[PDB]
Amino acid sequence: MDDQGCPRCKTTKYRNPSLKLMVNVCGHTLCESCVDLLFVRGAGNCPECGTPLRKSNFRVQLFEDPTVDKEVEIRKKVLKIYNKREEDFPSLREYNDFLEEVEEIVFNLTNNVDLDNTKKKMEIYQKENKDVIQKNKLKLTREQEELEEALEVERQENEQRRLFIQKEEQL
Amino acid sequence: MKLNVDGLLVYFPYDYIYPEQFSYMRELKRTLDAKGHGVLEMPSGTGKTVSLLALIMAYQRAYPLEVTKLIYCSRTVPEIEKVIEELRKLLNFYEKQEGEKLPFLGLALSSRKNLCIHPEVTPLRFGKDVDGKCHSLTASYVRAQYQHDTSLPHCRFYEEFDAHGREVPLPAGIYNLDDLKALGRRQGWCPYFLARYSILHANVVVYSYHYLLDPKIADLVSKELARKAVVVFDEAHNIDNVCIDSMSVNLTRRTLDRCQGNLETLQKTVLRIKETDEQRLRDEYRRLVEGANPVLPDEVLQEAVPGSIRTAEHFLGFLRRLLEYVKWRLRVQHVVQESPPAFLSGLAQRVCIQRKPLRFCAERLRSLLHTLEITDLADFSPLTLLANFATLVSTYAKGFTIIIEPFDDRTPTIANPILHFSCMDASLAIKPVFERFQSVIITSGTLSPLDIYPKILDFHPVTMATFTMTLARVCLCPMIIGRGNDQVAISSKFETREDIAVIRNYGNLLLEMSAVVPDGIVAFFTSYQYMESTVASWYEQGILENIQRNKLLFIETQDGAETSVALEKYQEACENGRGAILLSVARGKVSEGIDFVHHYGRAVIMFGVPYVYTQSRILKARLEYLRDQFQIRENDFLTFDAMRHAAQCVGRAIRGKTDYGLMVFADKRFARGDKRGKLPRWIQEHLTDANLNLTVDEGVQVAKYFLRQMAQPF
Ligand code: SF4
Ligand SMILES: [Zn+2]
Ligand SMILES: [Zn+2]
Repeated sequence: MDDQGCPRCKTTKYRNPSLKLMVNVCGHTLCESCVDLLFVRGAGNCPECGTPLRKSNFRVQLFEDPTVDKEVEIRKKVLKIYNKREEDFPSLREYNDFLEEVEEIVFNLTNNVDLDNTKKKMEIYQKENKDVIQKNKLKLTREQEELEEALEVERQENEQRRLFIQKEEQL
Repeated sequence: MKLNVDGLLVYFPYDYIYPEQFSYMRELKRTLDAKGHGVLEMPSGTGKTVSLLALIMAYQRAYPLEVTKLIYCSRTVPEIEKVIEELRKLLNFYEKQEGEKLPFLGLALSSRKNLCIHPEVTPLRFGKDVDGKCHSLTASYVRAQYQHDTSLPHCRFYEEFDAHGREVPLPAGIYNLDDLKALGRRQGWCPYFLARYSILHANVVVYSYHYLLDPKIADLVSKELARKAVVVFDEAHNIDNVCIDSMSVNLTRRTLDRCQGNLETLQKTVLRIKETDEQRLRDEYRRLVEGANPVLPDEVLQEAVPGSIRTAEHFLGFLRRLLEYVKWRLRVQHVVQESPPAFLSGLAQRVCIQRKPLRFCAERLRSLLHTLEITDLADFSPLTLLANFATLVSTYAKGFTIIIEPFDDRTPTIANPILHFSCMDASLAIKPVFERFQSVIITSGTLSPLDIYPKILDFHPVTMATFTMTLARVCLCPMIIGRGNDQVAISSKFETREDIAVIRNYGNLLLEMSAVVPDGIVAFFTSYQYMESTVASWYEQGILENIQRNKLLFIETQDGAETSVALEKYQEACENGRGAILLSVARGKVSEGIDFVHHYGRAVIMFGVPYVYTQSRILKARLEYLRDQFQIRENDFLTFDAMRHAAQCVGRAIRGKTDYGLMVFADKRFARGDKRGKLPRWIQEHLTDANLNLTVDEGVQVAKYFLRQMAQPF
């Protein structure tokens, strides 16, 4: 919302900040009033670049920095790969070496051509999915579930503490 | 004067000691013999330092192996200067008694800003600026370039110190800060680094808390060398607040914008470095793979690996992501939100920033920023603050909390929101001191009752004794006035604050007390806004003009320059027969910094019990967490915070040399048993039921009579 305005229609960005960026394969600071303008003609084409889009390639995002928008979306996609837990590797260096390669992949995708990254990702898809990728999908789902359970346990304990001290006072 | 203490024989410079001094020395010797941390209170502002220092020196002589050295800390450098003066006098006395020099060293540490000899940094007074300039001059890059001896300003003092002081340490002696500056000038060495090295072999070292509490700078000079040392904190009743401040980090919108600009400059500098010199500075990557100071204490700090951030670009992107998350989280407009662990979890989920890589953020910032050969760290200081916050949050949140304030107090609508990371318990940050050092003595004056302190700070005290000053004459005659001439309650309650009758009672009491009291009087209010309201009411009425006629009136303001000018004029007014009435705030920095002595602040007036506003959400976390853990009632802790502050701001008049003076508290709340009980023992025992709730007129009459009694000689 801190951006000066859209490259084309920098108006709404001044009147109100309600508009949120729209991510695309192009990687852009697109705005809803401008998304309508893209829908009317082209229907999934970047105005200046002209990059084709299958179905408008539009998804909501909330950060004034377009570079952060693209980086966060690319990282979201990448996290689906190389999600194996650290303890799977006993080697000290290998704990974060693969994370280094992951972030290098992210930076490569942000600016440089993604053809090599896609070919490499196909290679990692075939070799790792056989066993480890689906296993770590399961384990990360388990840890998400148990963290939501633990936060609800914390909030049950806080509600019980509030209501029991109220019943202390009234009793 | 050699005192045959029960433990041993202890020298003493002055001729006579009061029985309270005997009690202090015996209790202190008991604690040292037990070799266990403890806390004790002594009334006198001065005299306690000499007794403590003499006992510690004698104990060191008797059992040198038991205690390696003494680490005596004081609130402020102007105060610690008086301590070094006392130590110098004691050493001169002992040296005269022995007839020869002994291998004893005593020194005081202080900031490079306070003491330094470089003309370039001399004109600048801002501490971050001095730190950055000194880092630039002493940089490893500058040292290597000095080896080349190219045409460039190089700070010769550090180089000469490295050449000479490394080989030869200072034999012995006592050096004040000012005298150490002269020694550094004469020897072409650093008064700072020379003392830093002497810490390795020094019998006595004195420096303020922020040199011994904050893990960033405290640890480096408080390394494990002093495994068994007598660490002592003087007048450290406000130790919890400073220990919390050593951890709390405040993030603001302006600071975040400055961080973003600094980060842009960092990126540009990285590009320039890549195009100019790349391989030599890339060797940093190799040493990083092998594996401003960190805020993580000894055991909490970790150095396994930097993490996923292994290159300049990767680290820069990580900081960009975290800064964007903080920016948005702060921009959100809503009620105050608290989230110690939920903040970390939400950060990791929303922006994909794992806590383990986030942990080493500040350390990797230090290393990478060093690689960049920046001009100075002053420009990038906001980024380092944000990095310290980023590493701290990922380090721990069990006894912490992140508070967000989209709207600031005293402003219906302001575009400068603030994110606080205020701590809740000081035990977390003060644990290393207690654990590392065999025994710590928290010697304090005006101490609110000791029982609370073990609860707030997790330690097992050895002795719990309150020492009462005993003199042939009643130096202090405190009183509490709750009933005015109208026989109306004068409590300064929030709902009763607006009461014009109560304000009038305060004004009339001040008028009469200024009429009778001799030159020099200080009145402490509860807040700036309350003080201004009372002053305005008195101005609308004729009371204020009469007070002005009777005696000069000075007022305190938030601005330090005006505060200093007003206090400077107040001192001259006290010296002259005009007199002065200094209105100030209990929480004001002036109240804690200033010390009142004979013919200074003769009658200390306390207008209302000092209570912090019940809306500041930081205190809500700090207080409800104490209720949940350590089991302290909210009202108990609130009244403790009021009584400790009042004792701090009212205990100055009895500084030393047996200078008479009266402490009047114009609030019926102090008459309550709980307030009296929590009041320090020495004041309370002097206080009696006869004068507990004197009317305004009766208090004035008894004050006049007591001043008559104290006027005559011994
Ligand atoms: S190296 Fe020594 S003399 Fe030079 S600026 Fe730093 S403290 Fe001052
Ligand atoms: Zn637009
Ligand atoms: Zn485009």
